[PDB]
Amino acid sequence: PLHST
Amino acid sequence: HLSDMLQQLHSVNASKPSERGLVRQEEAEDPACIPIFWVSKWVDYSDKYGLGYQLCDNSVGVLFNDSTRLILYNDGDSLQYIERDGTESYLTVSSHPNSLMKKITLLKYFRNYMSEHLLKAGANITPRDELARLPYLRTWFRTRSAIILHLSNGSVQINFFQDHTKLILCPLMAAVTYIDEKRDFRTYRLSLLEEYGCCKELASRLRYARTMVDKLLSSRS
Repeated sequence: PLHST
Repeated sequence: HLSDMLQQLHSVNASKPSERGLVRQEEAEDPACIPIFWVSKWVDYSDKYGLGYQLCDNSVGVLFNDSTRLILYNDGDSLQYIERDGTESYLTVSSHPNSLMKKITLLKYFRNYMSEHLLKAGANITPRDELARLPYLRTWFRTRSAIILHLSNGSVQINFFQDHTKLILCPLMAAVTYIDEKRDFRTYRLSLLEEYGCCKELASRLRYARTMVDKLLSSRS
């Protein structure tokens, strides 16, 4: 993933 | 204090906390060790600009690809800039040298995205003076399974992608906070995990954490 949840 | 963290992890892992008798993990909780800061949100735009993040106090930061850093305090205007050579300067979004225009613009985009789109990790927890010096992101890296975030106050946070569990390790408190799949946030003193044991899930993550701290230690620049 390229960002958090 | 990474060396201290490595020692603390060697010690807890050597005690085989999940592999002995009755596990009494609840007796290892220490609420006085709850962290002051952790990373609540992050955006990896490193193929162009850098890694943006929000801390649990709603401050934000960026570690740019040129190894400079911008920190926006939670008042929404006060800024700290850290140059490559380590020089720290203070300014605001409203009043800054023209040379910082591009980086401030980037920070605003990161800040706005995180505010609009991402879930705040540890959102139910009140942490442990909002202009006191914030920690910044010293370094970070990703593996297939996790993102590893090393803060300038010595804390190391590891977020596991697949199951959303997280560790926040603090070498000054010698403590670890585990955020599980249900988003339960619990802080343990590492030496009490040695004393009382823990479940295999936390034990396995602490073994992984030791390997990540060795990676931080063997790659510091």
